[PDB]
Amino acid sequence: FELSDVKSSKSLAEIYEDDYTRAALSEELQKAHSEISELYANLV
Amino acid sequence: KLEYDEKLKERFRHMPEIKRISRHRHVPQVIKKAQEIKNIELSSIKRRE
Amino acid sequence: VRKLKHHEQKLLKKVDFLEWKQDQGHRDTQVMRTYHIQNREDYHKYNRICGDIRRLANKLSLLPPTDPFRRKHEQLLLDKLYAMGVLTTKSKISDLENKVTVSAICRRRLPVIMHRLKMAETIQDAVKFIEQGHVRVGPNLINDPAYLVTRNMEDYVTWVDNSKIKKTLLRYRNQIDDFDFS
Amino acid sequence: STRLKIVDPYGGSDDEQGDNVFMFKQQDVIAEAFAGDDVVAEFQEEKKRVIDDEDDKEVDTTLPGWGEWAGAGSKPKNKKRKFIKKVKGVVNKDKRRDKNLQNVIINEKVNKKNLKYQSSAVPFPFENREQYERSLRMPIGQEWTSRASHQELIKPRIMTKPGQVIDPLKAP
Amino acid sequence: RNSWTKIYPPLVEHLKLQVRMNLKTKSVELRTNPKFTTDPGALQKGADFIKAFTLGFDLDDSIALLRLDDLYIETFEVKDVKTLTGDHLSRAIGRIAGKDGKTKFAIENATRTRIVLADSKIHILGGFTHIRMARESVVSLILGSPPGKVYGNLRTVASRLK
Amino acid sequence: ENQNKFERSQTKDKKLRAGLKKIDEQYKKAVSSAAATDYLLPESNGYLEPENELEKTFKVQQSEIKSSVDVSTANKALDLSLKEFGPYHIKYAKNGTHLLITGRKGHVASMDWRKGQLRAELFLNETCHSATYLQNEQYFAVAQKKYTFIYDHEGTELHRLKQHIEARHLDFLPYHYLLVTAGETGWLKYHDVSTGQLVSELRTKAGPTMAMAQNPWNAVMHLGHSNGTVSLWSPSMPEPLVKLLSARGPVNSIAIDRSGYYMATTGADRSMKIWDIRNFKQLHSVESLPTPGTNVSISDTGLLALSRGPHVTLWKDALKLSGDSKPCFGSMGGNPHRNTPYMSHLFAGNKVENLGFVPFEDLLGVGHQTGITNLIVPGAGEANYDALELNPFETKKQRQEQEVRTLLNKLPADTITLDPNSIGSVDKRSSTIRLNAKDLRSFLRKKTQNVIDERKLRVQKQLDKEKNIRKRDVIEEALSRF
Amino acid sequence: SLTWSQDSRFILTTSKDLSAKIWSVDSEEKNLAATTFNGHRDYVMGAFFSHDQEKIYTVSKDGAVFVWEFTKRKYSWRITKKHFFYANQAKVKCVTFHPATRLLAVGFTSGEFRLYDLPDFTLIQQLSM
Repeated sequence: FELSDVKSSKSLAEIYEDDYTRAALSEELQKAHSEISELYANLV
Repeated sequence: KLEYDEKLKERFRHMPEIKRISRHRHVPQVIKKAQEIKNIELSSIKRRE
Repeated sequence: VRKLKHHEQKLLKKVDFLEWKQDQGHRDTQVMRTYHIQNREDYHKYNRICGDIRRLANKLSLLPPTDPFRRKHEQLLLDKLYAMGVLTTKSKISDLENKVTVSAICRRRLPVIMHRLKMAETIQDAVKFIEQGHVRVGPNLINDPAYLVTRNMEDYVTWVDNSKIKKTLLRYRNQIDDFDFS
Repeated sequence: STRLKIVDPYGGSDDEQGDNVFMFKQQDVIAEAFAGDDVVAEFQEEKKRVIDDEDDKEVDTTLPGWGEWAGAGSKPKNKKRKFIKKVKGVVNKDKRRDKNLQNVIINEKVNKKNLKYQSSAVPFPFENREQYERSLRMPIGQEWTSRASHQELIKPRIMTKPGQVIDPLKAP
Repeated sequence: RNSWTKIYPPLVEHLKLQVRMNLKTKSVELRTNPKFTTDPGALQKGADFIKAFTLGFDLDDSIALLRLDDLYIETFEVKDVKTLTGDHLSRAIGRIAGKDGKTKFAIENATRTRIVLADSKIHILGGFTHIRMARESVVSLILGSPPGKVYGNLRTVASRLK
Repeated sequence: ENQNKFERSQTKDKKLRAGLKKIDEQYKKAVSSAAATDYLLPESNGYLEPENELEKTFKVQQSEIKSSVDVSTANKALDLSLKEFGPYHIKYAKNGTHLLITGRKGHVASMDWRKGQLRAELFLNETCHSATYLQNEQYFAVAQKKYTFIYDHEGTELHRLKQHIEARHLDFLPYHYLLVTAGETGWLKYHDVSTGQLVSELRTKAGPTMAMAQNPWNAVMHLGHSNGTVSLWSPSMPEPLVKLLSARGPVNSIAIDRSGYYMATTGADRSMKIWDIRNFKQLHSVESLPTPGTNVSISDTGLLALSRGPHVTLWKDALKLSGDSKPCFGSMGGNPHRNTPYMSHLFAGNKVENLGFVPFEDLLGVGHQTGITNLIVPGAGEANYDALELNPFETKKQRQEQEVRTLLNKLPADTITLDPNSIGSVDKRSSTIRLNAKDLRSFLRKKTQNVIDERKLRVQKQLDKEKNIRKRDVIEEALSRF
Repeated sequence: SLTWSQDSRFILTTSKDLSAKIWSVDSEEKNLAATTFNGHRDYVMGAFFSHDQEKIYTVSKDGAVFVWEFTKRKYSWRITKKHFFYANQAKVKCVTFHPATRLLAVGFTSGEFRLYDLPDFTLIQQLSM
């Protein structure tokens, strides 16, 4: 766990709304894989 | 040239950036600090007045 | 303009016409003027290589060091950079930040590989030879003097058959076996 | 006009050289324009939007539930005049220069960067802006005034002799 | 007064009741209208909404109490445990707030709840067992523990949360 | 007699009354002794007069005017006809010495023209839209395919521009050393050519810029869109400084007098407008011209020139405030109260691409499909240049001297308003009667700072409350005072 | 681009200059319509007749569709209806308009194409390549 030190920009209703809507490993890491793939292809 | 640009400085001495270039010196630190505290004393006594 | 005096340089110590802060300070034209690259805007390519490999190097290193995607793209990047031959020893992993520079990425060029192979006196006529089109690498002739001979092609960058320089080399050695054309 | 004249080997079957050029030039088929967007309407709309972004923008941000049982019916007796404050807009409506002119939209938002080139208050000798503008209304460099008038407009008020003693005056 | 424009439409047009801001005794009174207001607990939910807002949580937090009605609001004091003379009380509230609110925001993002704290009385709103988790972490921290240890304890409680 | 050209548009204190009398007397004396210089002006301007009634001024062509003109001007009347690159385009330098021509195929030539000194020719293989000099012969910019280039005086490519994503309208603000670009994307950007810095990137938000001119008098840039809007801009505000509704549809050309007062503007709906600028009044319209005139330019004397593709039409003195100098096209009904074309030339089958008046000689250069042609026009050049700024007889020494002086007197980029006489005033806080004051533990530190702040707030509130306090039936009369 | 009329009498020439011009094929009837529809913001990249050749659509770069019609205020060629494509940053890259079934196919510059039943301007089908 990371224990996010910032306040938020949400509410408890938005927290429980994301918990209601969530109900494919990590999307930021998927975006990182995609951008490093594009940059490696440009380099080659 | 010297009298012409001196007359230009005299005519434009109220513009703010050439005022803040023509004004400042390297006043020694003793005189600067003591004039600063004299200025805050005079502002305080004007407030009480 | 006119090698301004003291009282004019102090008023304008900022203006300069022939170089601005978009060419990274005469670097492109300086290294092109010393290293014979004929097509323009190629130190953009050289320094973009030497900055881009470190860019995606840190972009690959800040990834969490457990996933096999990291090992895959690390090994592909290192072996791709080794197979063209700017890295001599492939075992270097994270210290590609400091060594692969202009002086190494231009060391794969066919003029300096020619001069280190002692096929020419200097670069000044090595570019003349490989622009006249006397020098093949592998089976096919190569004419552009910005070619990077790779690792697996440095062994076979030799003169063509039926050329004046190959003829005069074999004449001076006096071994001109004239059955196979020269 | 359009189409006018090419006589190639492959082009211009008719339309040969008319060196007489009299009583045979009465076609005059003038092309006409179109009603593209009626841009007078677009210009009046942009002028109206800028005028609406003007005129001190006065806001009726009344007390929305204070005292008088707001919400869900119960329209009470009092008319809501509680907060009719006006923000200080840029120009009033009758002090712009677009009310007189036609099809001209100027916009007079003041420049934070050209704050820097005017004095904040008036100077000490010239007591108001009319005397200060009438003071600096005329330039003195040689690109805008003559040689004799320029050498009169520059000289110091105390023109001193260069290298000898200045005695106190003793005239009467 | 600065949040009154966002308070009353979830008290009038979303939720069906009507409001008055009484300047007589400086209070807020809420009626329910018999003609068209549904939801016979909406009066109590809107009352607890403005109660949380005037108690000290922010208005989006109070809207989060208004919607999703199963979030309650516990309150306790510093003075009940260890009796906390005033210097130690300053140590206590500074220790709970951390530096730039960072320990309080850590408890906030960890235990899926939101707290506010006055000079001697703190309030936690959320779901009930998350209230209990935040309350035991707060009372351990106000007994006085290393913040690294309470960070590790909140890592374990966040693992219970997942 | 001439003081309108040289004009520059009750008190208590006695010394200030005398000082005001001294300064406006010095104003009057300096204006009169500046107006008495055109007696010493070196030569007089040129003219072709009708001197009859049948001898109209526009039944005169290049053959007879080149016959009865000087040999030096007749040999200035060049024709650098080139055919293997496309429809050419003109820009003379700021002084009338060097010429810069541009073909739409790839050709850019910067060259002397009164001397046969071609000093920078360069072919390319991309469509070069327009080009203009920067300050000298030395640096000249070309608005190429998708990057603007600037070039040294022999032809070495000095700089590609990383910005200016494309460009088709590009010129120079001379005293500020500014290069102004407007492209087919909705942009207008300023790049200083001394420091190299970009200055501003003004998003136009009005479609592609169809035409552009420069005001010389206050260095505002005059865009003209496809809305019929003529907007005027400067890098102070990101919004357009003013807008105008000149024509309907798009406006293909716009041209400013060198005194900044008059604007000619020709649209695509067969329409021309004449505008005042300093009052923004539409002076007079011109309809009924047969084809939409693609390029208009304006002389240094008020002698404007429409360019309708095959035709070029020059009107003399069509910028007055009257209804008589409206530029018409034919004298009908025996009406000497019109304004016919002062002269006109009709090229063969090639559409004229752009105009440009030569600065300090009597000739109008026009560029078209097959190349260049200059037209001898007697009144359309300012005769008497002023040698402290522009000089058609430069040397290397004085060229470098003017370079270093203008680089020392580079006006900063903020100083271009709608009216450049407005940098001496007070800043809209005038007070004509000026009130000159004569006639009116870190928690604990933060907590004490909040205490002192709250006390300052309460003292401020009490002083304002005291200021407001200082500046402001029978039975109840008996039942008062309780 | 060019488009032909159904009969061989009129062509619509759409250009990078913002005019879309209608040009007649023979000079004997040139006085019918040599007009120049302006109005689009940036480049007009198509111009098509309808089936009954009384309506002329013109489609722009930014995504405007203009319906020119010969109605009143002699009286000539006003713009009776304007449609918008509302792609975010995908300008119009190619167009065609089959008139016999009123089908307008528009492919944008981001691999997308939409296609419309034009006189009501309903989106029949939208996808991306």
